[PDB]
Amino acid sequence: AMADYDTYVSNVQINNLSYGVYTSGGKETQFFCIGLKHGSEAISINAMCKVDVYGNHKQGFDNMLNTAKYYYTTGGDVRIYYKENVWRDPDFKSAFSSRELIAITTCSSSSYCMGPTV
Amino acid sequence: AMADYDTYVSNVQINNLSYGVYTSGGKETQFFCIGLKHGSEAISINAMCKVDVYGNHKQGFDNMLNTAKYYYTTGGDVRIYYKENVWRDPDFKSAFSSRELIAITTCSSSSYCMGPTV
Amino acid sequence: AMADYDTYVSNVQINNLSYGVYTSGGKETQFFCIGLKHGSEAISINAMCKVDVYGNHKQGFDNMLNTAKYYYTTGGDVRIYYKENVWRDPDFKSAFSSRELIAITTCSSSSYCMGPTVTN
Amino acid sequence: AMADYDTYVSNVQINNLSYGVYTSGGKETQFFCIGLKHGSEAISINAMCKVDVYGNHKQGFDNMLNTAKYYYTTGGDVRIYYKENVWRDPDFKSAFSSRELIAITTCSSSSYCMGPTVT
Amino acid sequence: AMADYDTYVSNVQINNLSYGVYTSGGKETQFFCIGLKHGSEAISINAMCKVDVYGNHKQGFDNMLNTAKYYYTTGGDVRIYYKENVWRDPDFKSAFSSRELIAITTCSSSSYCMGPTVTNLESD
Ligand SMILES: O=C(CO)N[C@H]1[C@H]([C@H](O)[C@H](O)CO)O[C@@](O[C@H]2[C@@H](O)[C@@H](CO)O[C@@H](O[C@H]3[C@H](O)[C@@H](O)[C@@H](O)O[C@@H]3CO)[C@@H]2O)(C(=O)O)C[C@@H]1O
Ligand SMILES: O=C(CO)N[C@H]1[C@H]([C@H](O)[C@H](O)CO)O[C@@](O[C@H]2[C@@H](O)[C@@H](CO)O[C@@H](O[C@H]3[C@H](O)[C@@H](O)[C@@H](O)O[C@@H]3CO)[C@@H]2O)(C(=O)O)C[C@@H]1O
Ligand SMILES: O=C(CO)N[C@H]1[C@H]([C@H](O)[C@H](O)CO)O[C@@](O)(C(=O)O)C[C@@H]1O
Ligand SMILES: O=C(CO)N[C@H]1[C@H]([C@H](O)[C@H](O)CO)O[C@@](O)(C(=O)O)C[C@@H]1O
Repeated sequence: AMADYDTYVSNVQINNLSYGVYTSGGKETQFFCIGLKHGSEAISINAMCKVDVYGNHKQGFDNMLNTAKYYYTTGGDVRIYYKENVWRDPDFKSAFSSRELIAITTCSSSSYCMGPTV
Repeated sequence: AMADYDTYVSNVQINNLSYGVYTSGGKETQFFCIGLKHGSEAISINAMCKVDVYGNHKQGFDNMLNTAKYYYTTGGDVRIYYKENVWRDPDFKSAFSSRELIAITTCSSSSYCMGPTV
Repeated sequence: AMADYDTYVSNVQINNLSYGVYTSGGKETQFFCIGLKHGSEAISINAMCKVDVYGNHKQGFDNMLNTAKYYYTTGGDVRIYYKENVWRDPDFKSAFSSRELIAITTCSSSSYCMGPTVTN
Repeated sequence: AMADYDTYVSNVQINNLSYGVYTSGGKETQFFCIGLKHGSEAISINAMCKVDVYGNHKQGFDNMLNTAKYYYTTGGDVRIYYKENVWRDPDFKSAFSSRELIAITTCSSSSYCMGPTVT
Repeated sequence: AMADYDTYVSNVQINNLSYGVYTSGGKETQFFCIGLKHGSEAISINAMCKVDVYGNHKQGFDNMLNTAKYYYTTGGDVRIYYKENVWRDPDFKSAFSSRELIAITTCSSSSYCMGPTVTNLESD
């Protein structure tokens, strides 16, 4: 199976964004975080972030930000692939999330979104 | 004829998108994939991907991604040029596709799309 | 708490935007500034800027600019994190403010915007 | 006159777009090409292209691509400046065009588009 | 005052746009130019341009271009800051403009635009 693709939430919408600059662990960073909803259904797995110079995958900062902004605009249904327990700066984790954003795929129906499933 | 332009599907719409980050073969990659339909019906040649650091043509990652996102937004009729049997990571090809995305051109009628045909 | 995240204004709208190029302190700069409203409420904390080659955080100029431009388009409610007393160029500070823009987050309700809320 | 601004078509609309990656003449390239509307015909005429690593002007690939995509989206009237007899890869010329895209300007009326004119 | 911010036109709309490539002085350049109107009126100062590798401020080509395109799309009211007598190739000036685009700011009402204004009637 694809490494780091085992943990996802499907058929969600990106209903909030954050983008900022921040000194973390003595380094200058950019970060963004997405906030999720699932229609009217309460979702607790509701925030995932990406940092330009930290994380399991530093690549794709701008492209992932632009992709997240796109789905915030459309309100379309997506699947979010993420990794738990990544961010080690405790101030950041408490403010935003511990989760790293890995991938965003679209859902064309209540069952199907692109990408691997477990 | 133009090398790598002999294999295409016409009058399709990009009805799904994936963008992600992924370690493949020891390298840190970005990828995106496009999902297709043929008007009202499915097409089983229905996914094609591009990878920033692997493939026959590594250039144009951002421009191809932006172009794919554009036609996902418009739902316009397009022709997709692609190359067979490119992606060799078995987990990636199982989840997404073996095909490398080469070009996207528009169709201005049910019988005409820009670019070369066989 | 997150350094430089203790000062913010919530549930505002970006109702004006400036982008330009400018020589400041002997250096060629780009800058942008956002202007804020909060409905019809009188606000005084109403402008914040980012400069490509000066500031506490020089990274993220383009991304912050495009983010600011997006919310100017939507008119949606946002929270603005900023830092006081950054820009020293007297002409620039007089035209805009001294404040450096640190982050922009969205507000999905009257009571929620993303990001930390703890203060000093 | 401005060099490479002598040849143009005015008050046209872009009705097709192509973007791809392609090996030409031993080099990896990106290209895009625009097609122009002719009456109610589906088939475009007067296609023009730009290539990232070849041409008289290699700069501005991404900006020109995004400009062309913009006017394809709006369908607005534009003036297109181009150069004839540029692309020499026979396969590319046959599939797309020999013309290199130089500039795109808007037309605010049937009688005015920005940029220089020739008589 | 802010250097290069003393000449501007306020409450205009960007109603035309040009982008192109051009060889000048042995350098390959990009440029763009904006055309302006003041509501239903034509104005005197109605065009200004930016060039990626010439001018008083070479930085910010892409960000200025994107910003100009945005306001051409929205048709919103803006203030344009510009500098006179920058482009001194007469065939470019005849074709497009002699003025260099310095900044674009918004006008949220007919009475307010963001950005510096001159000190007084004589710009002392
Ligand atoms: O074989 C390949 C491998 O690259 N490409 C050909 C491609 C594929 O065989 C199909 O897309 C697979 O479903 O088919 C091409 O020709 C198509 C195309 O012209 C489409 C346009 O809508 O029509 C397909 O014909 C339809 C037909 O019009 C329908 O009436 C009905 O008969 O079903 C067929 C199948 O959909 C043509 O087959 C293509 O360009 O997509 C040629 C490619 O060389
Ligand atoms: O205001 C602008 C807008 O572009 N630019 C000015 C720039 C910024 O205000 C700062 O870089 C933001 O952090 O400040 C310039 O001036 C500086 C510079 O002269 C340095 C020299 O070391 O001093 C900075 O002032 C120091 C001060 O001397 C110390 O006492 C210190 O502890 O406080 C300040 C910084 O807070 C001056 O601000 C610059 O060149 O960087 C001028 C720019 O025009
Ligand atoms: O399939 C993918 C997707 O990124 N990448 C594979 C990659 C591509 O399939 C190949 O490079 C494309 O030509 O092949 C590898 O053998 C390699 O070049 O190291 C392994 C790598 O995992
Ligand atoms: O036609 C194309 C399309 O990229 N490129 C050709 C390229 C262009 O036509 C030429 O560079 C345009 O000025 O000419 C070549 O002779 C070359 O410069 O090596 C061959 C190359 O295949």
